[PDB]
Amino acid sequence: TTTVGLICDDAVILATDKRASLGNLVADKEAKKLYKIDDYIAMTIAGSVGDAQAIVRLLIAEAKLYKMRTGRNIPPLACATLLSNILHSSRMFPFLTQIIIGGYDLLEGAKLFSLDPLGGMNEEKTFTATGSGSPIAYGVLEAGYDRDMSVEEGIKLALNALKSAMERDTFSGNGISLAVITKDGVKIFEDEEIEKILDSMK
Amino acid sequence: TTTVGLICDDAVILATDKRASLGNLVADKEAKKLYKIDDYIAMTIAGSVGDAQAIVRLLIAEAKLYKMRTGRNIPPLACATLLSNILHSSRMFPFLTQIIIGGYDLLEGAKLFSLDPLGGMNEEKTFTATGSGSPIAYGVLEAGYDRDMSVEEGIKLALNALKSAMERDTFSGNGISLAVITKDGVKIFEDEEIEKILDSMK
Amino acid sequence: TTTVGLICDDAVILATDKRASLGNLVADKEAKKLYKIDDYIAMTIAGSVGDAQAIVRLLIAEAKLYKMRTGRNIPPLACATLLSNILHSSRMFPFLTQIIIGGYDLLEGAKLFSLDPLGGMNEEKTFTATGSGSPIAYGVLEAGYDRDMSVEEGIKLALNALKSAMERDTFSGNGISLAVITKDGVKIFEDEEIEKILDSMK
Amino acid sequence: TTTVGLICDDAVILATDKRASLGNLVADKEAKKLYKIDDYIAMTIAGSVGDAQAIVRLLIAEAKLYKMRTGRNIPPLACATLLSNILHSSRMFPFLTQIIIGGYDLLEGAKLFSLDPLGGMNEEKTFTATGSGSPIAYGVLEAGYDRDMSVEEGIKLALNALKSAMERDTFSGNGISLAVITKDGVKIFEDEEIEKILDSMK
Amino acid sequence: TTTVGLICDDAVILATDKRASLGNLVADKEAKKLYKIDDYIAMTIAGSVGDAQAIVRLLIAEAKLYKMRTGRNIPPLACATLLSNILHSSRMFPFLTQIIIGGYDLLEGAKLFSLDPLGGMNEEKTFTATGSGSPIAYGVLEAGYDRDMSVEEGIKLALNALKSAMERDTFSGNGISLAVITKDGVKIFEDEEIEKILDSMK
Amino acid sequence: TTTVGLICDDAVILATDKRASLGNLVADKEAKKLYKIDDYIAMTIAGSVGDAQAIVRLLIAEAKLYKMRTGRNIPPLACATLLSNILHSSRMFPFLTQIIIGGYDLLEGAKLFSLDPLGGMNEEKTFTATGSGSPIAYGVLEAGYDRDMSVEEGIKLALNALKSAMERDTFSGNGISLAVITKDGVKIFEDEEIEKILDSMK
Amino acid sequence: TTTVGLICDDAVILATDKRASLGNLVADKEAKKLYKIDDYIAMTIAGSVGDAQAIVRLLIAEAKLYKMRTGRNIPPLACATLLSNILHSSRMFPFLTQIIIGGYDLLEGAKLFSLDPLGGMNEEKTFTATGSGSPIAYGVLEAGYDRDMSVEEGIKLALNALKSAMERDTFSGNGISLAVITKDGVKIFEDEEIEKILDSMK
Amino acid sequence: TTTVGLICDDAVILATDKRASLGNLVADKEAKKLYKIDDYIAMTIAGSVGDAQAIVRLLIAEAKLYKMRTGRNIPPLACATLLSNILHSSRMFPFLTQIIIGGYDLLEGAKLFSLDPLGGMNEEKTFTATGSGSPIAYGVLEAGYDRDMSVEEGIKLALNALKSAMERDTFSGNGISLAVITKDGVKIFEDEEIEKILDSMK
Amino acid sequence: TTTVGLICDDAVILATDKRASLGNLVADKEAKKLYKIDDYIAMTIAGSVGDAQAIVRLLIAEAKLYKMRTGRNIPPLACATLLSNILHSSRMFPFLTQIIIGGYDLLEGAKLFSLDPLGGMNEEKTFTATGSGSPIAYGVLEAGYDRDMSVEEGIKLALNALKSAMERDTFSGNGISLAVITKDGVKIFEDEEIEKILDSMK
Amino acid sequence: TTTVGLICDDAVILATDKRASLGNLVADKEAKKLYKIDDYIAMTIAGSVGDAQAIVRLLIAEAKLYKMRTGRNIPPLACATLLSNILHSSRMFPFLTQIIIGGYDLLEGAKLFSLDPLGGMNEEKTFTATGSGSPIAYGVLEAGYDRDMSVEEGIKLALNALKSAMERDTFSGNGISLAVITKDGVKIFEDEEIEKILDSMK
Repeated sequence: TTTVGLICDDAVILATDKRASLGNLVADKEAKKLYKIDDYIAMTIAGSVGDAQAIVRLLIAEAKLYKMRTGRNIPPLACATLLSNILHSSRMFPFLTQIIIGGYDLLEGAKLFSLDPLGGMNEEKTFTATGSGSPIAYGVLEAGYDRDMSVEEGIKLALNALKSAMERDTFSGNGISLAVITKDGVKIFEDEEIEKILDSMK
Repeated sequence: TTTVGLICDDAVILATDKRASLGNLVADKEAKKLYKIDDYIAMTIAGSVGDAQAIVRLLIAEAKLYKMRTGRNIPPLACATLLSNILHSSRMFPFLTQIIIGGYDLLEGAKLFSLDPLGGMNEEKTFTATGSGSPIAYGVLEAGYDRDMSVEEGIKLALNALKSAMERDTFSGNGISLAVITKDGVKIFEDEEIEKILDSMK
Repeated sequence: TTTVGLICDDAVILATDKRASLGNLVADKEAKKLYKIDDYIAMTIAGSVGDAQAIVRLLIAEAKLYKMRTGRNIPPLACATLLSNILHSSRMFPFLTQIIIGGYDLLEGAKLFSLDPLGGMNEEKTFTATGSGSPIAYGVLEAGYDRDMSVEEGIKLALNALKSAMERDTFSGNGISLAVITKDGVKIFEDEEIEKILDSMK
Repeated sequence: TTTVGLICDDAVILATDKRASLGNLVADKEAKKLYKIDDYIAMTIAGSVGDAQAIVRLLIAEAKLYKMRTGRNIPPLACATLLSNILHSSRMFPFLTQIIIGGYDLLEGAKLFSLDPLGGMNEEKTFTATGSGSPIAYGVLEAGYDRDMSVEEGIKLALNALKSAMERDTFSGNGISLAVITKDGVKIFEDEEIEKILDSMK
Repeated sequence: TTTVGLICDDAVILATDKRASLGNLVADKEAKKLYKIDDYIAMTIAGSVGDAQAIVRLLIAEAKLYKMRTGRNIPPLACATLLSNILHSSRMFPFLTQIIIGGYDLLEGAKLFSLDPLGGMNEEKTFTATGSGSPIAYGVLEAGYDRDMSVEEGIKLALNALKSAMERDTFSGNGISLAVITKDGVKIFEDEEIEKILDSMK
Repeated sequence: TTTVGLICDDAVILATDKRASLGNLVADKEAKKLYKIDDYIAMTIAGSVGDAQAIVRLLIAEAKLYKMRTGRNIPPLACATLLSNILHSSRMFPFLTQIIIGGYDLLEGAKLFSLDPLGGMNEEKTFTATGSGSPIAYGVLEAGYDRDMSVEEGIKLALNALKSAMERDTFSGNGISLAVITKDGVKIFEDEEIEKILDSMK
Repeated sequence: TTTVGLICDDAVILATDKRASLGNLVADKEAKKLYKIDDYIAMTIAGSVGDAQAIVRLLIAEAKLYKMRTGRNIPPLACATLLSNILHSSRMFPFLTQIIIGGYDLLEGAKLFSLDPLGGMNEEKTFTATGSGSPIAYGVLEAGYDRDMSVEEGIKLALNALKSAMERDTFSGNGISLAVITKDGVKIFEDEEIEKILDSMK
Repeated sequence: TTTVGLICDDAVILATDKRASLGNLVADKEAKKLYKIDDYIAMTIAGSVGDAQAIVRLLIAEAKLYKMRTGRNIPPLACATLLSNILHSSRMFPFLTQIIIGGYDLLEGAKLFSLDPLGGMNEEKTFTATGSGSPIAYGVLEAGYDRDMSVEEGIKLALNALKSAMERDTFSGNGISLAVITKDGVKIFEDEEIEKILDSMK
Repeated sequence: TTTVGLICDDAVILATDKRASLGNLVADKEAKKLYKIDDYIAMTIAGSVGDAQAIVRLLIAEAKLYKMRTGRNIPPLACATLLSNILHSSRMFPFLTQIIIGGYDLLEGAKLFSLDPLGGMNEEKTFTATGSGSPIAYGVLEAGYDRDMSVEEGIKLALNALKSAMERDTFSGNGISLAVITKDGVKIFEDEEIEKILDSMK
Repeated sequence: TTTVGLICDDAVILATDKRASLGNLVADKEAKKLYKIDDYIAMTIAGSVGDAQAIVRLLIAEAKLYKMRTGRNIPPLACATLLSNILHSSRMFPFLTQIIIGGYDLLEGAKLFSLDPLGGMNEEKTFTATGSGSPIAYGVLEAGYDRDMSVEEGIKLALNALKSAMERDTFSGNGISLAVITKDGVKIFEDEEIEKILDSMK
């Protein structure tokens, strides 16, 4: 339970922690928290699994539909304003969970949106992160981030948020996943190759 | 969480604080709290995000519709009386959130409306503010407001309220936004330019 | 319930509000909230009446005793750390309440101290206020206060903090009392004269 | 929150306190609490704003309707029994709020009705009041009232209740609105002229 | 439970309500609420009977003692500051009950002191009333009082407060007792004679 | 809230207390607690006003209807068993309120029915009372009643209960009204003539 | 649990109800609730037995002690004020129970006192009663009582209170005990002879 | 409420945030959170003010005491193991509050200590931090620290922990205080010179 | 209440514990916890018997139906994604209980899925387990498992988790049950034969 | 918080995990949980830090004193039954926390004692563990322990428990620490060397 989103020049970087946290017990030694909904968009779930779980499937299906009914791949800032709506439906109700959506706007460029359980949404121009061990990761960014950085200088800083949080949060910190959305697509990093990085790092 | 409205001569001014406040954690370094719904009206959200979030959208439509179904741009003191009703509906229900709406009536001139989560609505003739750190902001105005203080001496005083509150409230105070509605329109100030002012102040 | 304190040049100013408040009812149209313990130090009680009330008597005596036994009028920052200890003796216990002590140190000059019901103490180099109607007062000061504003520009600002709180708090604002401690003494303004100022103001 | 109703010879008097009360804060230096529904009837809310707020609107309508549907301007003692019912409707439900209606029945004359949030209704032959600061106002009336006290000795007495309450109730006491329903119509006093009275008084 | 105090020129007046209130039931058709401790001072008890009850006897003793050990009938403002302490002894403890003491100070003249169960003390320069139905009695005063109202205009106004509350309070209002302390002594009015006034009145 | 009913020979008597009770405050110096539904039957509400209030109207309408659809003035013991059902419909629900109905059944004669808010009903052949201040009234009866005490000895005994309870109950005892149903009709006593009796009494 | 006290010319009467009440069960077909402590004084307990039980014994001794220590049989209005203190001793503590003491003072005549478990005390000049079925008994007295009702018209009025209550209170009403304290002594009525009276009545 | 500590080669660094936090309101624009008790040791308080306030004084005394009674300046890890004890004395009790102490041991060298409100102690060989915004600050350290980072690379890093935490924490971030203890002494940095650093940085 | 699953080369293993635990009493010396739903998949419940019981049935039909409607034996990772759905429907509602599904995908091979009462789902590539005494079982696997192991070293380890749990858990551990799914089928081990193994083990 | 102890041939092994867990945050990357109290006994705390902390010191003292007072190094099972007693003294009191003591008795040999916060104690002949993630460690033991497993096979097992716990427990497992007591002494392993083992392991 720990995610990070940030814009660095061209596109947007997203990373999580493959750690499922069943009270005292470590339940999953590898649990996805990073999903690609559409060819230009993807997201990170934080918090109530079975809840976000559905919120993913109960959404991708609304994307890979809008794409069809009207060509354009659900423009991110539009697909987002669903979630803002989807959640808030369950305000009167019990809903819950965190969420970051990061995808490339057909035209308007890269976009990064943050999302609270109720339905609060904000476009994060700089960087944002969420999770059990968010404020740990946060501190990393708020003092290691510059408007420009790079394609490279992003995914580095990126890990190094998780690197701290993951070893300073009881609940986050088992394995790590990462994908980057850019104009031409979305790359899920197959674990093995991820690792390369912090090796070349410190 | 801190906003401000006041009538000053010609038109009406509004301001917020782009700070989002996830309990202990500062969550958004730039959260919009000031929205224009119609070419002649604008409002300010204080409180429950994803709640006030929807009430915006679930109100803007209603405008850029009334506008259409009947020419006159939803006269402000009518649109307001919608929220008094749009709110009160969820009294039996869990609604909540603050709100200031101001706009230049086709004819009756400038108008400024406070508003509570229940549905209580009041026309403010002078100046009113809302937000976690509002009572701070309040002192400012109620010892810095005259009946007729220029198109300038208002947006000055406006800031200064936030200046205070922002730096004397755990919850408010990260960046600032502002717009002034007047007969001929509604001006969203692009961050950069706001600044000039408190530079030209103290 | 709404007190202020501030250091303007020479010495330090103090101001209360003669308003006692019994839940709904207004109980005292004139309650002293400003007490002078020792010829060079004066203090303001805020909150739990008969609890503060004693902490007064149960202290003045300690002063006009120290003074005697060792000449030197209990230097302020030394009387204060008394309260820090006096209070914190009833930490285990149910003590409670607010308090501002401001005195002229024989030689160290002007001093201003803030105080919480536990024992938390702090020297205010600038200004501080306390009370049910505090964060109103506070908004006035934080944006109407300069390192060096006369003995005049201080008692003015002193009033306009109370002027705000008093008529933007349900609990502050029946009458006002004001005294100023300065090297040679401590003036307890006798109502009538106080009023002279907001007349000569706006 | 503090309203008064009383009968004096000819017709009936109503007066409020333009004071809004967000707990500690004072939220509206100027809030209407006296509404005229029908050309011959007028009412004063006391208590939950947005609840009362609607109950005005969700009633005025039924008035200027019954009026059209059957000539006669909804005779007061009948409109009232609506409320008795309109309220008791949300008995099974969370309704709430006080009220006083006073009107001149086409023929029966002056009438004045007390009203609790449940639906409890009682015609007041003499004088009645209600609101946060009601029992203050009361003492005044119960010892400043005689069967036949002129049109004048009415509205004089009236302010003087509010005069007491507004200045002995943490929650009442900011401004005062007054109107008088009499056979020929319903006079809403525009702030300025009202004051004239306590000038001519003591 | 509803007592009054007020300072009219010469000396000071005190009035009670001989009405005891055992919850639903009216338990005593005649319960003294006004007590003379010392030939120059007198007090009224409000609320917790068997508590105030002790606080009376547990005190008059203290007075007609100090009196002896040192001539000077225990000056009022000094006796009073006993209760300030007496009560606040049992803050740490479960104490409670209201109080008004009023005496003629050997020299300083007339005094009037209010007193809450914690121990909070204040001298009342004008008028002050305590008791289940106090807020009624108040309004009477706050709008029937002038600096210099005759020895007569005093006891007149004194009853008319209790006249009000006694018939607008479920707990007060079964009979009434009055005494006026003046330089030379303290007059307990023997029921029958009291009655006089409200008959020469209206 | 203190009503009485009792069968004295020919017919039946009912009496109330015009005293309304808003918690601490006495809110209505005259509140009708005795209603005549049909020319042969009358009732006395006790307790939840706004609730009983409806229950009178939402009933008389049934009476003067049955009365129409089939001549016979809805027999008492039959309208009674309505209530029994009427009430118990809202058992599943939140209903409440006390009740006594007494009428002259076309043939069966005089009737008297007790009634609790759930739906429990009993024919009282003797006498019965309900009201915040009932049990007092009761004692009067249970030791001032005989099978055959005249139409007179009836309404003498009837006041003298109230006499008691009205000055031994915090909640009852402001004004009194009385009506007697007998074969030929139902007598509402206009206050004035009522009094006549306790004058002729002791 | 139901007792009575009242003054009738010469002396003072006291009556109880031998009925014990273990919640649902009826636990003593015959329990004393009237105790003679001193040759000139007698008292009635209502409420927590084992508590009162003590308060009797832990008092009796104090009388038949003071007696010896100083000739005069503890004057009632003095012994009484013990209790006032004996109770208020366990205010800080969980003491509880009612009481009526009545005796003939060596010189001052007859005396009758009411007593609440806190320590609240009042001389009753007229008539008073207390206990589970007190308010019932009261009604009787409040309308069957006159300043000067014989030695007989007293003890008669007496039973008849109990008569009502004992047959209208779930908790009182099993057998009855009575005694009368008059100058020369205190008479304990042995059940049989008591009886005689209501045989001679109605 | 955000302190940090860390061991960099020679000696040890410590840093706070002069931000006090009365819940919603920011109470102190400059609250000391760093204290030097003895020429060779210094500590930081985080959390319960008036509790740790004491704990400081209530310890300083015992340092500059031990020192005398036996020359040697109270060795750090011996001073520490007082707190461990000075806290756990109030386990049975309501004590509370965080803490770091750090000094240069006579011979053993630089020492740093972590301390929880119970009495939890550990020696921190690397770096540690505490307070409302602690984990934010942590993150910084955990990915920005090396065993042997210059005296300089460590006061750099420290700020930046705070830089972070202070603007990612509703409760931290008003001003910054820093000191460094090393063999020869303890340097408290006077606000102005602190500043130099993040000017020469980013 | 203690199940296990893990993939070993070819296929997948499952095991339970035939113990049901009725609070303090052992209620079932043999309760099935392992269910085959379709010829190529098998699942294990843990926890709320009669809820899961249903979820078995209310599932085996949705299997052997899809199977018919479209040949393909409801592929595992889809069937599962029913349960991720079937559960969450009753998120809003009171649904609960553990679960592990695992069967041979037609083509994709061996699959293993965990599942929580809310409907979170996580494919396990290695091994996982659930139930009152899970973690005990866990510790065994996590330190006795290798990517390959074998068909044999599989079911050997598997028991050996249960051997621990069942003898270190108050709620697990009455007998064991075992089945393996592999491409061609799904063996349910008939008590007797299971045994063999820990005979040929330690 | 996850400790272990098991007897193996000659002597006794212990082990912990240097992980401290301030709720959600990891507060100590290395916190000591394994303590030597006497040259022949060693112990391991688990759980409540500053309490246990104390129970160590407030114990080691009692060791090396008995030592001196009477030569024989406090024999373990006697030492132990201190703690059974030292604990329970504060059952009446809030004590708490886990514990295992392990020492070579002068003659009887090797001893291993488990201990609960109330004071229960059991010597373990085989193996026992404790701390938040204890049972995980447990399952490793109960299935990897033989009566006679060398000095080596023990400490190998030992870590191996920890290996699971630490890697399946939210609150255990930041680094590890180890010590073996044996006739001639007590080896506290200094991190670096420990490591060697799981290198020569799997």
